Formats: sequence, C-alpha cells, structure tokens
Amino acid sequence: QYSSNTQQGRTSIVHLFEWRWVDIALECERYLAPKGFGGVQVSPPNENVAIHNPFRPWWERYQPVSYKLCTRSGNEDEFRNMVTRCNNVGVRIYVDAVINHMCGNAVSAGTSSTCGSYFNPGSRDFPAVPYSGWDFNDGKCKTGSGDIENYNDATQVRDCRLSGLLDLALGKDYVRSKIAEYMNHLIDIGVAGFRIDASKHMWPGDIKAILDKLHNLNSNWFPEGSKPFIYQEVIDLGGEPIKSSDYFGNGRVTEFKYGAKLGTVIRKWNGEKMSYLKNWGEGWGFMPSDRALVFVDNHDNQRGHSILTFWDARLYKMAVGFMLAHPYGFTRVMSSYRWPRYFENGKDVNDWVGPPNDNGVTKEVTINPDTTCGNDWVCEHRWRQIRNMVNFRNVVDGQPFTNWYDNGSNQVAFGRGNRGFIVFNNDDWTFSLTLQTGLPAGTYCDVISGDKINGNCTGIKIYVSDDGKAHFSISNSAEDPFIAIHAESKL
Ligand SMILES: [Ca+2]
Ligand SMILES: [Cl-]
Repeated sequence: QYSSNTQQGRTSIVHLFEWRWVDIALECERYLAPKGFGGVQVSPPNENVAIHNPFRPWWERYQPVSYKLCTRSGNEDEFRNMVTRCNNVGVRIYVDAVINHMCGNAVSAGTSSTCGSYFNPGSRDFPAVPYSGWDFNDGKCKTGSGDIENYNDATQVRDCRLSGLLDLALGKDYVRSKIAEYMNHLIDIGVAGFRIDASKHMWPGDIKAILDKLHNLNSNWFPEGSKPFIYQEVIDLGGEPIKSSDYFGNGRVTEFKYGAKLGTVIRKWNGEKMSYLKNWGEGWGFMPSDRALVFVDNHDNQRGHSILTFWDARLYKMAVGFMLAHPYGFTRVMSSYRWPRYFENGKDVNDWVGPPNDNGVTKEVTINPDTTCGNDWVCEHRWRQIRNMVNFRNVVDGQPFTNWYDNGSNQVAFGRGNRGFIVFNNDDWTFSLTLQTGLPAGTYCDVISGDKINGNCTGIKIYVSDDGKAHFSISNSAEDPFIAIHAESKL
C-alpha cells in the first residue's frame, strides 16, 4: 500500500479537481504522459446527491447515494475509457474513495442523485447499494445529537455523524464487503490506488478489514503482487487523541502540517522565514517521509485562509517549487477551477460554488494555444514553473538533500545530489551570489524562466564552473524569484 505504482521515473500525482473523465483521458495523452506526471487523483467517481440549493456545490460529491460510477464527471463507460487510456500512456488514476458515510441525514428522499437512483436518508434507505438502517452507526453512536460533538473523544469521532453525514457501520462484514465490491470494481478497471476520504472518522482496523478484501492491481498494467497505493485523509496538527501514525499500517497519510507551515513561512508570517526551512521534514515535527502525502493546498483548504493557492500565484509557485525540489514526502500538485470568490469579511460566501458549468453541466476543459486552459479551469499543473518542477523532481529522484545555503533571512538554496539545484529569493532585496551547486560543470537552462529546446535555452542560462560553483542573480522584484537547474536542463 506504500508504493505509488507509477511508471518508472514519475514522482507526482495531480488532483484534476472536478474534471470530466473524457477531459482527463485527453489530458493523460496530450500532456501528463509527455510531461512526466505520475498520475491523477480524480473526484469521487460514484453516484452522489444532486444538491440544488445551493446550486450544485462541489461538496455534493462527498455525499454518496450509491456505488454506480455515474457522476457529473461521466458515466461508467467514460470512466473505464479514461482509466484505460491513461494506463496505456503510463499515467495512473487514483480514486477519491468516499466510504465513511452516505449523504446528509436531512437530505430529502427521492431521486435527486447523479444517476437517478432513489434514496431515503430519513429511513436510511439506499436501495441502489443496497444499504438499510441496519448498515449505519445510529445505534452505536452515544452523543445526544447523533453527530460528532467533541474531537477529544476518539470513539464518537469514529462512530458518530460528521456534520450529520449518515455514518456507515464499517464494523459489519456486509458493509465492509459492499465497499470492497466498489473498490474492486475500480481496481479491475485499472485504478492504481485510493485517496481514502475522511479516514480520521473510521477505525484504522475497519479500514484494514476493507483493504484486506481487495484484489491485486490489474495484471495487464501492473506486476504480479501489486497492491493499491493508499493515502488516507487525516488532518492532524497535533493535540488530538487521534494521530496520523494510527493509520500507518494501512498506507500513506496526508500531512496537513506541510502546507500549513510552508504557507506561513513563504508569507513570512508569525516570525517565520525561509532560512528556517533548512531542517524541513521530520525536523519540523512532520511524520516520517515514507508515509507522508504532501501538498501546498488541497480542494478543501484552498477555500480558506493562510494556505497558499493559485490566487496567490507568485508565492504559490515558489511554495510548490520548494515542495517539488525537496525530497520529503510524496507530492501532490493541485489543479483548480476559478470561482467568483466573494468575501463578506473573512468569509468567502461563494466557497461552495461547483465547477464551471452550463446549468449544472460541467464545462469541458479547453486548451489555449499558449498551453493555458479556458472555461475558468486554472490548470496550475500546466503553469511552466510548476510543470518544469514536476520534471525536476523526477530527474533528481533518490538524490539526497545537500548544499544548503541561507542568508539568515529569506534567501536560500539547496541541491539534490549531483542532479539538481534550486535557489530562492523571498527577501526585499536582490540575491546576487556565487553558490556551490553540486553539479558537473556546464551551461544549464533555468527551467523556471524557460526551457531547453534544440541545444539552447529559451530563458536564463546558468554557468557552473569546474568547481561546481555558479553565480545567481534574482531581483526581489522578479515575477518568479527562483531558479532551478538539473542534469537534463544542461546543454
Ligand atoms: Ca465513521
Ligand atoms: Cl486530501
């Protein structure tokens, strides 16, 4: 469960949040494959509640109605078509598995669902599964409201309703089996692994019993003995009875401390500065590198404060660049859509808005001639600075963090063995200095500013001498105040 199962030489996953299956399939072929992306985290592919007030919020996909592969992203045929096409070009698919719960207990009964299946939350009836009252934790939960009231009580956090979401009885073999049936459907289609949604709200042991029932990965694409990559969503900033380490037996765990702290540092808030990043990783109190699933932002937290997002493009690129260059963790890059972020004083009242759509029909991703995307899809994963750092990470895979430099403030640099070097200026003055890069002598294309094409560079050239040293000059007024070079950007 700890192996990503990506094709040899690919180290990142991208979240194509709310993208349709046909667009992901195309993206695998035209972009993700040639640009070295390891795989795609897809939005939940199972049937969910169609919520019409507010109008089709992104969060309706976190309220299951059944396990039919039938959503606004597409139907089963489209999902299967995507998985096959992506696997055929060496790009994996990872499914956001929503298995802790079905929908909100107050949602009206009917067929307001993405595949039209009937369901009745009040009577606990989901006949498309099927599940009935006996399959929820109503009787097991001990809180007066039936919902989670206190995170200091690990028991209720697991057995009670998260914000009223009907809580599945994962202690029961029937329920475990129905979830495994769904995940096995996905595995056989060709899925390489799962983001396990709301893992904190499930007993580590119940997750295990579910994973125990899964098939090995599809033997047309994966070697014998291959198991689904597992990364569990657990927000653990400390101070709670439930810890990320409680889930290590099942697979990787999201390290939410990662983006939170990085955001703080790059914004230079709370006294933080980039020079402090010299011991980034376990030195900052993070979980073991071999268990961490890292990211600067995710689909939930890019909607709140502090976290760096595409809205903060300049600092965001820097944060993502640092993440992709640093050996800690397994990296996930975000890809978003733009929504009319309207604030009512520290409150984005439009943080619920779903993907770009025509009367609820998700819009296709259009590609502009300059490689950006239209229809309000942000496509951060296509931004040159990020796309090139995704490749940097592949190029330097396995090389140790070395050659750290800092000016005691916010000008820092470091290398990855003899294969890559990166330099950042987040201070309010110019960074002009000769640094030891650890790289072989030569002329290297800076892949932040440009690209190596046909024996020359479109952007900045860095000259590494025989002793491995090179001069770097980065103005604080630079749009992208960082430079990155690697073995494959050498002329
Ligand atoms: Ca639960
Ligand atoms: Cl996540």
